[PDB]
Amino acid sequence: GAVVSQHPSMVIVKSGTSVKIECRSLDTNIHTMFWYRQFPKQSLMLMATSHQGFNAIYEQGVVKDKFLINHASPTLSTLTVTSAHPEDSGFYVCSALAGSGSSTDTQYFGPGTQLTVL
Amino acid sequence: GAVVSQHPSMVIVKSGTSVKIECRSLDTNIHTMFWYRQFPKQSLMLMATSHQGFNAIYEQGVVKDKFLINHASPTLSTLTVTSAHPEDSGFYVCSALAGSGSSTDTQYFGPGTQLTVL
Amino acid sequence: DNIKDLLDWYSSGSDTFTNSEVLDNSLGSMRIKNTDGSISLIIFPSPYYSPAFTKGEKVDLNTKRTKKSQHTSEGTYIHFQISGVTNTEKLPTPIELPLKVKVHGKDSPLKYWPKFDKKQLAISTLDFEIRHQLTQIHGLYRSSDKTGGYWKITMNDGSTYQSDLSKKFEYNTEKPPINIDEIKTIEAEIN
Amino acid sequence: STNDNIKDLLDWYSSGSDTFTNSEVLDNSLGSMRIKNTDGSISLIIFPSPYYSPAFTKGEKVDLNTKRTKKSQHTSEGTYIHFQISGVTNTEKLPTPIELPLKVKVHGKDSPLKYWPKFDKKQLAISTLDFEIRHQLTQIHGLYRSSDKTGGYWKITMNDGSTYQSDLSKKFEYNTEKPPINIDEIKTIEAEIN
Repeated sequence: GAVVSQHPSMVIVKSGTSVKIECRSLDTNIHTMFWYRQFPKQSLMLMATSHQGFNAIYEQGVVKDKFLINHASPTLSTLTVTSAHPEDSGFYVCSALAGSGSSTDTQYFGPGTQLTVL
Repeated sequence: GAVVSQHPSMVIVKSGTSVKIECRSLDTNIHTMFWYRQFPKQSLMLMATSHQGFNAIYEQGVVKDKFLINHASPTLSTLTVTSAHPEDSGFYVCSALAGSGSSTDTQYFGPGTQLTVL
Repeated sequence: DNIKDLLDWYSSGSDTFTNSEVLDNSLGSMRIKNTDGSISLIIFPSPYYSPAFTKGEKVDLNTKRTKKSQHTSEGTYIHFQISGVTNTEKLPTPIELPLKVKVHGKDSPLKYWPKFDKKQLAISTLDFEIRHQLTQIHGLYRSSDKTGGYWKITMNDGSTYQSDLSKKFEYNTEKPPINIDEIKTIEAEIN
Repeated sequence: STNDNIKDLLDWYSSGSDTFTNSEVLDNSLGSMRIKNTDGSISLIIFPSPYYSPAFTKGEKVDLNTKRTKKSQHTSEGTYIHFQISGVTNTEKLPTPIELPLKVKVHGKDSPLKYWPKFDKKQLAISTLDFEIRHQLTQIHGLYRSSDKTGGYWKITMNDGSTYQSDLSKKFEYNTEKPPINIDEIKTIEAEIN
């Protein structure tokens, strides 16, 4: 009841490129996927929350065109970091929650994906 | 005089997944992008030649379904290895030539991409 | 108050499609088929902006959703959007629209202010793009000293448009898309 | 000899192919269909067979598993156009991808398959079955790559005993192609290279 996958598990790209990273969940309902960004030597931080048929709602410091979120199919959410810069290097982790509740409602995490930008 | 990039430079992924590798060129012609594979300890071999407007033509041992090539524009050839198994891990390199030549024409290589399948 | 509604609207993502096909166009409504090949049902409440694009013409979208996009039997993913339809005229290369921000009377350097490759953008789109820059980098709606202000465009010909930051874009007031290469300055002040 | 059927058969069958799902029919009129794909691509597709002649009308959704008859071209509007031949079917899917029962022989000996794909459509065109079978044969089993292997046949048998056969020494007869079949009803596929 809710496993969440990610793809790739690590990618190394050149400056200025755009990198597409994936969050998968087989079963079943899932009304929100969240995306999180951990910098090296730093904390895991919410970047955005994507409600199921809406555009994602971005946290402070995150811009939609720099970290584009596409919740294309109901089980697949993609994040793409565009115009990649070394400072975007980090672990990117998604996570799902199961409706409805709020608040006092469990979050299932992906395994995470390492981006390194040269 | 045709700098061909590849994207990404390295990617580590999980078994059964599919993995998109890009081949970019700035200018401006290019009728043919070539895809090559190198397994550990082995030669850099040709797996497909792609003439723009046609489906890629595949060498012995390489099937369209496991290595899908999309060459819409002369900027972008993409190779996608589908159902990734550990034995697909290797180094993937594209190259690009323009007019006229054949055959003793000049072939410009991408910087290659490292695929690891876990 | 309504400042949280403003935040979720402007701090959120947007839809951008290139080269979609019109199948229906009336008063303040368009049914557009995108290249994915989703359906977009887009309303145009402003009498001063009803795209004249006819069935089969190509259009670009830079729109926000009015509610939940719908379902799938065939994987077809119907969107319910508002404004933001333009022509497909592209610029030779992407340009950065000149935008300067001030809070509170002090310069606030830009970050991830993107470039655009299109000749025209809807005024609603410039709004939600300017404000998104503002909500994401400059504290708009996120702090109590940062709830209002303005943004203001100035065209090469002296024309100015100004939008009050403390109120939502008035979509029923909206005029036709402008050539963004004709924009001289954009200024934004959260004060 | 010079003017060789082969290297022509090898470049057709060793080549990739176009697969689109949930394309839409723009038109069907003079033995050809005009079709919109879901990557902002368009397809003009010919059907030269009196026995396979799609009845899909404007607006209906179709699946494409097809081959290119000549170079595709860009336009403006600004879209890619393809020129293909047959392999337009309904969009009815199988709940799970299935492997079609192919057995190959090379030199009278069972030849293990590799990268033989699974299918999730109820229907495939016989031409489609054909370029899939031959692609498996050209890429894994040496068909058209040494004089050794330049002929042979493939034979598909349904559950009800009706059969489809094609000689590998020849090109697929598009002009006399029969209608698509329910691939879940295929009993065996046998290929032999001689």
